[PDB]
Amino acid sequence: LRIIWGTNVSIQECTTNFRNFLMSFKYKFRKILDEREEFINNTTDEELYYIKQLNEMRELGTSNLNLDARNLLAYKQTEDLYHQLLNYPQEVISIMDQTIKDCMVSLIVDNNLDYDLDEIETKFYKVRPYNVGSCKGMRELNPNDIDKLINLKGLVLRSTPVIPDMKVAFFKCNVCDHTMAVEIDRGVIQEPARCERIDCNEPNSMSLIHNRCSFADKQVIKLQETPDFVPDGQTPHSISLCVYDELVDSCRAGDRIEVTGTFRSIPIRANSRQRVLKSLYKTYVDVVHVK
Amino acid sequence: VKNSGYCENCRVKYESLEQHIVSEKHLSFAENDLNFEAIDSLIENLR
Amino acid sequence: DIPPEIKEEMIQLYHDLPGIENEYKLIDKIGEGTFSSVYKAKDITGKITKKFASHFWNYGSNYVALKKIYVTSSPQRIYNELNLLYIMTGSSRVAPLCDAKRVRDQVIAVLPYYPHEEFRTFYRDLPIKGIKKYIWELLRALKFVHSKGIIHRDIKPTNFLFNLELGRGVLVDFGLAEAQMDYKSNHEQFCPCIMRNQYSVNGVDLTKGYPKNETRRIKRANRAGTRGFRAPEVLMKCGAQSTKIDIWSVGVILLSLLGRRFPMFQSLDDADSLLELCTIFGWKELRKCAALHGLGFEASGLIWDKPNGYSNGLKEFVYDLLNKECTIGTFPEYSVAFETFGFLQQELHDDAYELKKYQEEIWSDHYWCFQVLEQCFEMDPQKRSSAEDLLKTPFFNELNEN
Amino acid sequence: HVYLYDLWQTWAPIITLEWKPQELTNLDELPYPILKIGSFGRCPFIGDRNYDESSYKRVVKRYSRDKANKKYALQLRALFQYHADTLLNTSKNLIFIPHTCNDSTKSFKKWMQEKAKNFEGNGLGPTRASVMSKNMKSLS
Ligand SMILES: Nc1ncnc2c1ncn2[C@@H]1O[C@H](COP(=O)(O)OP(=O)(O)OP(O)(O)=S)[C@@H](O)[C@H]1O
Ligand SMILES: [Mg+2]
Ligand SMILES: [Zn+2]
Ligand SMILES: [Zn+2]
Ligand SMILES: [Zn+2]
Repeated sequence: LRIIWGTNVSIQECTTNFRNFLMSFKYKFRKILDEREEFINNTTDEELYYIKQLNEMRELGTSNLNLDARNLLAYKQTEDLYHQLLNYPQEVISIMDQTIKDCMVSLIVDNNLDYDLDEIETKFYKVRPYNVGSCKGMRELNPNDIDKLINLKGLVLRSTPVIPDMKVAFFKCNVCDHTMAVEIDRGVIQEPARCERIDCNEPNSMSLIHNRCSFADKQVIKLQETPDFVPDGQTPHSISLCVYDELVDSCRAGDRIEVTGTFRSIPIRANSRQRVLKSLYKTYVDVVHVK
Repeated sequence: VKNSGYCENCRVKYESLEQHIVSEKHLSFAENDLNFEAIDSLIENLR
Repeated sequence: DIPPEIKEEMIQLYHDLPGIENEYKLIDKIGEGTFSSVYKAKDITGKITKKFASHFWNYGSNYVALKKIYVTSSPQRIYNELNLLYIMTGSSRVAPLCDAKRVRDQVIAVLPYYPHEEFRTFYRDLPIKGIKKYIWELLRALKFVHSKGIIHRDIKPTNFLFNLELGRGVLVDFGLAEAQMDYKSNHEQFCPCIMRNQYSVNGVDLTKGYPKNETRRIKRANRAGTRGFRAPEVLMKCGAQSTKIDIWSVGVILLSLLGRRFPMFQSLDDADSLLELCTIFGWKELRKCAALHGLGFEASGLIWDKPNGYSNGLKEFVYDLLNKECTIGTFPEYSVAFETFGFLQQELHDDAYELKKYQEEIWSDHYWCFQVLEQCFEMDPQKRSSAEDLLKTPFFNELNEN
Repeated sequence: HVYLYDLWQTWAPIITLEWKPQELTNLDELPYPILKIGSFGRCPFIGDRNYDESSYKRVVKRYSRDKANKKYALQLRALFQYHADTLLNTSKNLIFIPHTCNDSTKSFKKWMQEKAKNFEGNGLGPTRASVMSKNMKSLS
């Protein structure tokens, strides 16, 4: 039971379905799906595809699994998981990362391999779904497509320098030099209004130490749409993509790339002085995969 | 269809025994005699 | 006479195995299990009945038990069970492997049929001497298994099959039986618990609370076994496990008979079973047990009915398990539990002279029975007695007829 | 609370149970096993829940079950009375140790004292990783 509020996603069922897909998928499934059954060769299309990929990632030390979304359509149990991933990329991708970690731990333990489990457990594994449904361009997306996994295709024009995105805020006491380390939560950091030390309770003693905080890489990339379908009378469009923490500087200007990411919308403050947002939201893409 | 549980052979969880044993991976595992090798020593070691 | 739904199962076993139409005629299904369904069968042609005649119990006509191992079991686990059944043959208390047959994913283990009574039927009525015969046979089987040097993790009343009228039994299940490996490839190295090779401050305590988002892997130690018979060393994740734990599983059954309660421990979780062991013994005993395997125990704010409860001993425990029983009236008039109840009314203070010296017989028997019961129920793995020493204890002074 | 950890702090804590005070109410069901005794072979931790062994409706069951279960226990008694080894069974017939605690038979005779015409799944599981990500915990 216990599905997530606002989504069809259930953690237990989605985890079970994705694990079954990972343990029991062969590329002959997709070859059957694409009506290409006469290209099916028994040698490489009959091996578990993602088991081999997991083994290669374990041997190479990498952390990112490139999941072809259309593969989920080939498997029967994940026919719904495809729609769940497209509709709710955040929850489903988090569950997929957890499932990848469980799958690799199971591969090491169940087969009784020599590989150390300490560095596997402490490693953060990520999933990169790319081949999601390619249609609707970028301008045909409605507000109902916000926070959905979309696929754009275009040309890289420009890329801003590496922007530091604070993940942990490091405060320091102006009196007793005691420091707490606040964690960011949905883009908001709770600044302490009192030193947590029981010895001194000075109200505004705490000051943020900018250079001792924890930062992560963020980059904004200017992309020109080259959609498969172009409605009459429109001119080429430019969008802003956001790459995070490993995809920074992976795209250079002039590159023709197919990018899969979350279609997001953010309210833009009208002025830098007051806190007032504009009722017309600004749309962008959180990049999760670049091809 | 109350039979549900894990399968150490296929490493997949099933909701139904009569559909897991007829699934692709389980049939492929069963047809492969290399998996059932150490037991093959015993069948004729006793006989 | 056979219920209809089992006919499909047996015709499935006929169909799934093309070559079993002869050489085996299935009569019934003796017993089912989580990992297998065992089937009562007659032997069409007499290899394993004409052979293995020493192993068969000559109680009525002799039949054969074929263990149809469930399909979901891994090939290595099936091989493990079959191989360990193979290495230990020639013993009358092991139910050794007469035959085996593999077709595709189905494996049948053909072992001698041993007529047995389920524990839950005769546990309440067993006299103290019958409990003694039970424990003697169990300890003989465990002694052979431990001499062979493997841990039969799942020791439980169901996995020990005992015929009362012949009065002996056999240990049958081994699917979960782990094999011990050497201590080195006097409590300095066997149990600081160093195994997994992971044995090789300021501002943080890690004793008053646990981290909110933990970045450490939990210990991975074997937990195979059965609810309510897991030893303390297997309840707190401990590598370097030894045969000693099976000895603990001997006591619980010995505790089941004395008290007339079969489900001794509910054991819903490992923590739940560990807290169940806190109620009979005490928080301090469990913490001092944990301090041996390198682990720390901590519990507070809990309304335990007796702090350090049942300290007089497990004697007082069975006496309360019998008190509620002897006040409400749950025992029959032809009960055997009243002897134990009147003997604990001795141990706790709270012609016809076969009456008097059978009185002395059953009282000496009970007095030594609780001694073996507490040797089995010990927190320390090393200072716990082994099968040999447990069998040499003076409670079992009926081995002279050998 | 109950908290079992590794003093070396090398492994993750095995037991971390933390119950709020309102969860400690309703002593009929605790989140932890407080010792209970029970009767008729009950698991000590399990109580007589929705079971009143003092109810005659129950009593006419247990004594009567004991009447049909009488001589199986008599056979077993006579077979395991004198010698632990059963190879010397064949040989006044039955001896008993006297008692004074009331019984199922004594209870039923009491209920005729008091009521009758007078006043008063599969077994295996997948191998899951131990470390839970922050996002997965937030989704809970
Ligand atoms: N030789 C035998 N003769 C008679 N019954 C047997 C024999 N071997 C096993 N059984 C029965 O088999 C049933 C359970 O199968 P087991 O051999 O214990 O293996 P299992 O299926 O792994 O059981 P669990 O799950 O560990 S209790 C019990 O009820 C036993 O009585
Ligand atoms: Mg078993
Ligand atoms: Zn301060
Ligand atoms: Zn399978
Ligand atoms: Zn230990």
